[PDB]
Amino acid sequence: IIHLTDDSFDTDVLKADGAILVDFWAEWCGPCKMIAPILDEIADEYQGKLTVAKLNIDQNPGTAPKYGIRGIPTLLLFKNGEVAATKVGALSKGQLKEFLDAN
Amino acid sequence: IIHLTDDSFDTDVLKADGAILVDFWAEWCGPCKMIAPILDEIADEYQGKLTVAKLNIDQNPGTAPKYGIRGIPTLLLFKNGEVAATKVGALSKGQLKEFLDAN
Amino acid sequence: IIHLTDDSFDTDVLKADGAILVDFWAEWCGPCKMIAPILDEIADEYQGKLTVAKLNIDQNPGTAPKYGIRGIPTLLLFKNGEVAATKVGALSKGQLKEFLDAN
Amino acid sequence: VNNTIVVSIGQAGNQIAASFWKTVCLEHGIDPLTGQTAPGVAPRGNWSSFFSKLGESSSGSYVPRAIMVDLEPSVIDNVKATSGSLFNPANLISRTEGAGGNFAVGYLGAGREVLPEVMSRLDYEIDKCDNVGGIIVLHAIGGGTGSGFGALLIESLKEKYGEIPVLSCAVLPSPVTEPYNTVFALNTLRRSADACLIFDNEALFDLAHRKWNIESPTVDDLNLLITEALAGITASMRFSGFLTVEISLRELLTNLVPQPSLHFLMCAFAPLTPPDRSKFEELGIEEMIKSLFDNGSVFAACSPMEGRFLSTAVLYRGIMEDKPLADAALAAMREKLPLTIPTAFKIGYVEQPGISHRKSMVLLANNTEIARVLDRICHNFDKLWQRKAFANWYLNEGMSEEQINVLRASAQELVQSYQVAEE
Amino acid sequence: VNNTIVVSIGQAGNQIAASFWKTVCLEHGIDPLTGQTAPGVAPRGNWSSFFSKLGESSSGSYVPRAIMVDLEPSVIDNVKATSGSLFNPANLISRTEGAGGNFAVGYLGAGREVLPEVMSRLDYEIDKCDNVGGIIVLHAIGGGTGSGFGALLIESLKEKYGEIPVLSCAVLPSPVTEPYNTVFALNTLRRSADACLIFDNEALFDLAHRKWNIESPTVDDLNLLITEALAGITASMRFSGFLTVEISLRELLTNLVPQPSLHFLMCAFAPLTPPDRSKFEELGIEEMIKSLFDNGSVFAACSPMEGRFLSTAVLYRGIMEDKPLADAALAAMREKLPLTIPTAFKIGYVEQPGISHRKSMVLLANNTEIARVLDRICHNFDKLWQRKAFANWYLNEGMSEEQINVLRASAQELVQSYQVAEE
Amino acid sequence: VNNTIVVSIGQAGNQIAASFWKTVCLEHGIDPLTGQTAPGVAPRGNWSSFFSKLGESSSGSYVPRAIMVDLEPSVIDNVKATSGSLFNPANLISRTEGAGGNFAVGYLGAGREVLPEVMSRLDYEIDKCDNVGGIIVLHAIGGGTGSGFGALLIESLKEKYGEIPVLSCAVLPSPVTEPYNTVFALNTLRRSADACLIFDNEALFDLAHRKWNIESPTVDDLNLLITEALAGITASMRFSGFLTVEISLRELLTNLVPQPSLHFLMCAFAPLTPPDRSKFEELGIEEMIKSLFDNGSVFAACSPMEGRFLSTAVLYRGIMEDKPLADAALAAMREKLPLTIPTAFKIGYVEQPGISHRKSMVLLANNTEIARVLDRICHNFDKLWQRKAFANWYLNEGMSEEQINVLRASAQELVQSYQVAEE
Ligand SMILES: Nc1nc2c(ncn2[C@@H]2O[C@H](COP(=O)(O)OP(=O)(O)OP(=O)(O)O)[C@@H](O)[C@H]2O)c(=O)[nH]1
Ligand SMILES: Nc1nc2c(ncn2[C@@H]2O[C@H](COP(=O)(O)OP(=O)(O)OP(=O)(O)O)[C@@H](O)[C@H]2O)c(=O)[nH]1
Ligand SMILES: Nc1nc2c(ncn2[C@@H]2O[C@H](COP(=O)(O)OP(=O)(O)OP(=O)(O)O)[C@@H](O)[C@H]2O)c(=O)[nH]1
Repeated sequence: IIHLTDDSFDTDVLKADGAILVDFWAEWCGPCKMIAPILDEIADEYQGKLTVAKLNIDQNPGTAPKYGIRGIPTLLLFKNGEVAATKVGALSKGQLKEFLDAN
Repeated sequence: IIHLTDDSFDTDVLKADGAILVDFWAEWCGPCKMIAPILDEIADEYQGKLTVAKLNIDQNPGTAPKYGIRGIPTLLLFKNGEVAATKVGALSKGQLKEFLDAN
Repeated sequence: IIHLTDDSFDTDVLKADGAILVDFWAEWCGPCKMIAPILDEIADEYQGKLTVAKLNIDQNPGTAPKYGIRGIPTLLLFKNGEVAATKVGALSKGQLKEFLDAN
Repeated sequence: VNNTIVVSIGQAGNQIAASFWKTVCLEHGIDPLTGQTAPGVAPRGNWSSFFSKLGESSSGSYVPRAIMVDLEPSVIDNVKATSGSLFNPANLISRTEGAGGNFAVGYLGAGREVLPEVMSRLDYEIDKCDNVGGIIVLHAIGGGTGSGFGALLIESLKEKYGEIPVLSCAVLPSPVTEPYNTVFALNTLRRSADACLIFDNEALFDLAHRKWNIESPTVDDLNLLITEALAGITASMRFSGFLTVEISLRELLTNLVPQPSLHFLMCAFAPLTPPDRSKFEELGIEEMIKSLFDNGSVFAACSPMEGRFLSTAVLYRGIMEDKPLADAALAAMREKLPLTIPTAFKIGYVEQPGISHRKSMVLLANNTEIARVLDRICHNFDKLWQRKAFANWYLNEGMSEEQINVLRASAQELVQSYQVAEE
Repeated sequence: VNNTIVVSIGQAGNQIAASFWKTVCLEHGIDPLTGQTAPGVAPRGNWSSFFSKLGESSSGSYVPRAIMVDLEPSVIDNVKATSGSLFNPANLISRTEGAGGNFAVGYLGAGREVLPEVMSRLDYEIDKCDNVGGIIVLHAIGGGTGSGFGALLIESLKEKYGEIPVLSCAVLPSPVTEPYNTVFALNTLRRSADACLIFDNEALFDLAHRKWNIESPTVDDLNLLITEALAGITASMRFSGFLTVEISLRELLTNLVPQPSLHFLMCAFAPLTPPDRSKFEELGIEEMIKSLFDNGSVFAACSPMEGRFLSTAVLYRGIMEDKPLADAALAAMREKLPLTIPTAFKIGYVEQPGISHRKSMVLLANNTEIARVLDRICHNFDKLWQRKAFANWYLNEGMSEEQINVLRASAQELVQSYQVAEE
Repeated sequence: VNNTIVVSIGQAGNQIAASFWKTVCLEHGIDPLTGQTAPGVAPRGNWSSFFSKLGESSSGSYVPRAIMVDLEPSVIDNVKATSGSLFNPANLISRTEGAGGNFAVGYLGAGREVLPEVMSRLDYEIDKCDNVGGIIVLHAIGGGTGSGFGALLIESLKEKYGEIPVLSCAVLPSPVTEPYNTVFALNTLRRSADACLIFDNEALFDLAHRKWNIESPTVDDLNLLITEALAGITASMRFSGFLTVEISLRELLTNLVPQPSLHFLMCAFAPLTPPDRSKFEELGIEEMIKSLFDNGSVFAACSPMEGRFLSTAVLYRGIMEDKPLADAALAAMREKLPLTIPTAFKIGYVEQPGISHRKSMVLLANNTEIARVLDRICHNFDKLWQRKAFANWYLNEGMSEEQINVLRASAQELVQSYQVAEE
């Protein structure tokens, strides 16, 4: 489980080798808590293939506005320093996979 | 597309060799207009096997009463000078075929 | 069709060799009449395998209370002098069989 | 589109035939007393399978592809009395004597005399078919016409036409010389019929008494049961539609008969609800399918579940309220059946209901418990033949003593075939 | 996940190709003028089957795995004018002359000159595939580029790559030298294509006039019909989902082609409702399935029901309102079809609707009535060749008189194959 | 109706056995502390498959067809403490020493001493069966009793009874001498078991921690997962009904095992919802089926989707809200699975739900990724055997050094079998 700050985003996400999934979230977001246990399973089954990161938008208000986030939870797939795909809202552990499989 | 009058019915329909389907109809009949494009397709797919005729009951009020027509549209199948079968009301291009296939 | 009294229960049901099905019933019971024609079919198809008996609880009030009957119709399966299984209420001729097949 | 000719022989045959044709007319909207339809209207369904058209549409007629043969004239006289101008008068053939319950009279005696006329009517019916798909022979085998001439005609049919499927629907006597005639007829039904569907009078009697409350059931009651089953089996051949699974007699027997030596069939029907309540009381799909496969529903005094199924067809018709449920149920039955020889499990569907039930089913099975019905018969035959009961009846009629031993042995060869299929 | 490359040759080919790619972009949410998606979003579905990704996600692009070849430059110029930065400019190959409706120019003349460039682009596309599952060749065979170079390139494709499935989608001329070019192309389509799906311009014309009320139908109208069918056939390869039955070109042709000598296919589509009403007027499943199997719905001027089906696939996509009904209907069709050579009846389902219908179906069939379409062609060829109409056109171009007899005989060998399959 | 005997060996085996029998009692309405039912009532379902009746209905009892064997007495003592008068006291066999985690003690030492008693109880149970359909052996193979005596008894079972199907359900250790015992047991499970279903403790641990939030999972937690799967697999054998697809152990293994050399199975369960919410939170069919086929749901530390399926059974039970949806889903899975050796895809349905879920599914698969689990084991064995870690433990106990090489090679022959099946 990788926690991020605004200061660490550059190195952790953008300068990163290999694919990375970022969960922009908050404590006061019902649906965000819903997928917290789901995201842990993917951190196992996509070992080496993916790294899973989290950014809490309350304590780090600087990053989300840069990416045009419309709400939370927002899953962002990064490859180099680039957004590959986007998932908005809480979802099944199965729809998440089909999303990861194709990109 | 064969148009009929009361005067032409005898030769065109009754003295006719081979099977013939007559559509008694009117302009002020919703359902009659519904099957006008349908009847054209059958005029193609049943070449030699059938001839398709139309009689507008307003301008030719003399014929329908002779055949006990209860309303429009009425499809009448003739072989010699005889009514083989009867279809009342607008229908699918498929139900029309199953009707033509059996008789 | 075997009718029983309180006096005949001992010999007919309890001292009996082989399996026996007892229908506790009444005339004023709707559902009891419902299965009267059903019970006749089983008396045929389970020849030797089963004997089918009836006890009318109005004219023989002594027996049902001994077996903890909660209502009618009640089917009781006896083997020796022992209740093998219990069916309460009117049922299909098919559910009755699956009940008889298993016990 | 396939044509079927129905030939009925003897009392039972013709009385059943009359009931069958009346029902089929009603299903197709054909006037059962005149062969006509209302002015301008054609019959429903694929009417030409069982009917031919005579003349113009005005004064014309729809004529059952039917031939009725008897020696005694009472039954065919009755048909003429009750059926207006439905039949072709040339197709109702009778003589004067009955066969007096003597198979040999029908096969060798008076039966041989009627054959050229009957065969000539077959010729005419056959040739006036676009494509003949089968011949159904309706008869009882406990008497002497249905059995003797039934035997004679099926043999004759197969020699002259060969390839045409011939199905016998044969009524069996219920526990007189009936056991003798049954056994003699069985030989031909074994060797020459492409298939034989039995209707066991013993079972029919019970069902009518049991399920229907008839203290003294008549032959009319028994014929109701047969007629429903016949209507239901023939529905695949007589209707078409978006969901209607069209099935020929050819395709049906192909699926029901795994070897030529195992071609005896039994059938069950559902609902067996009394006609008294027919449309007011309905079974759901569950109870209906359940009943269809119940030992108490088969038109044979025996228990198909205690034997083995060689093959099976479920022929459904009418309303389908819940197709996922029916498929789930049939799949479950398919995995529950005692099996042998590899099996078939065919499902047919016809949209058109019959005239008495919103939905109904016929189960046809090739099952080894038919051996029981047949065994019952042979035990009665042996009981009389051991002491030569009415033996002179048949001896003085052209059969030889040793040749009836051959036919008792022939039927035994068929009863052993089904016993071997079980183990 | 399988990759497909689509090669389009000549006027018809490329105009259809452009319409196909625009539709596929719209299905996947890819901007059809730029190959881009909205900021941050990926395309829907399995986009990589028909597209490759160029560069980063910011300024990057999704590029049709497409090559377009012509001799005359007008059509490819038009593609450049209407399609922004969608295509790889290196994959749009043209010259200067047209082939003047001369097959021999495309196969032996100017066509041979374009081949190394076209083949080199194929190399590049092939190698940049994770797993290549097939090549689709889009072309008309009445002209000289699609026919000649189409013939040349399929032959070339099979020699160099061998195992890769190659499907031809070939447009046939409607009743000039068109009958000559068709026949010459057919030889290669018979011997070298793994399968060939015909699109009969005669049928397309009729459907557009009849079903859609277009007095003077244009090629744009005809291409709508083709595009829908192509989108629909390729949907099994371009989408995934909980209910989506994924089917490769390999699996599809395997099921549709029972012998290498019988690999010509026809197709039907439903609904053929006019675009005018497309979303406002819907057919129910009943009418839709009914229509799909109707003689008036096939993209071939002939009647599949009067012939025999060797094989069949029904490819459904979009909303499924009533799956028990659709299964009941398809089962009924399956038992109604005239059959041969053992048959296959495959059913595919894709959740994703196309862009114009909430639900749609494509029927692909290997049916013997394709012989009729082919017969029509050969009769026209023979009518000109009997009197050597434009014969010098082809003689002065490298073909010999006896070798075109070989190709007329070659096509005859294919027409006799399908006639033999019927009886 | 088929009878099953369940033999449980060692700690894990017996603790799982106790949990299994308690659950099965509850499913059948049998008092799990006394073997009794309420006054007058019979158990639900086909109880006689797994239970026999003792005596009259008044003071009588329903007795698990069960035998429990251990060397150490703690676990069987605990069973006696928690299970009233459920078991036959004569069927709970123990001694005094544990096998100290030594396979050789169980196979050659103290194990040989217990065998005549255990075999004699098998005799008695077998003979009191109307028709014995299989024996299930419940055991862990990381210790010395389950592994050693488990090996001894399966071998013994097959020599004496031959034709009776024997299924092993074997628990594998999670990454001491466990790798040694596993490998030694595997030989017998390879050669003598008709099939072996693995339960990988590593996967069970993860699921309990992951899906259920248990920081420190206990063996009780792991046994819940196993018990559900065992209840679910045995439901086809323990119930009947209008829609219930009855399936014997024979029929099941026949469909799951394509060759005797490939008889190792894995299983998945759904829903894996935490017991905490079990009846309050339900999955729909979609999510449920989706989950069933997910890599994170298998009771094996590996990924079935990255390997190939040789065979598959989906065993559904309980409420069916939407059968068209479930059939559509399973059909889609069937076309999505990586395949080899021809495959089977069997679907079972049982009406009766288990005690904790309104509907549940078990997936049994013969899949080649079982090689990964097995590989993990062999790498640990080799890591110890390369340096002869606890080798004297086994050498001083009757095994010879070269004969354990044979067993390491034997297991390698099985791991190569599944690797060959993949490519
Ligand atoms: N189910 C049914 N059975 C019948 C019917 N009529 C007669 N039977 C039975 O058929 C057997 C007698 O055969 P029949 O058909 O009456 O004799 P036949 O060949 O027509 O005439 P003869 O040779 O002259 O006696 C007996 O078992 C009767 O019980 C009937 O209408 N329905
Ligand atoms: N359905 C359809 N048919 C077309 C289209 N364009 C041309 N055709 C038909 O295709 C045939 C002519 O083939 P073309 O593709 O135009 O000729 P070409 O090989 O591309 O070019 P040249 O060899 O230079 O003549 C004729 O039968 C036309 O009716 C189109 O866009 N759609
Ligand atoms: N899933 C599960 N695993 C268990 C359970 N009990 C023990 N194990 C595992 O089983 C393995 C040890 O095998 P045991 O059955 O305990 O040993 P044994 O043959 O019974 O007894 P000894 O030979 O005397 O040691 C280890 O991998 C344990 O983690 C249990 O209740 N459930």
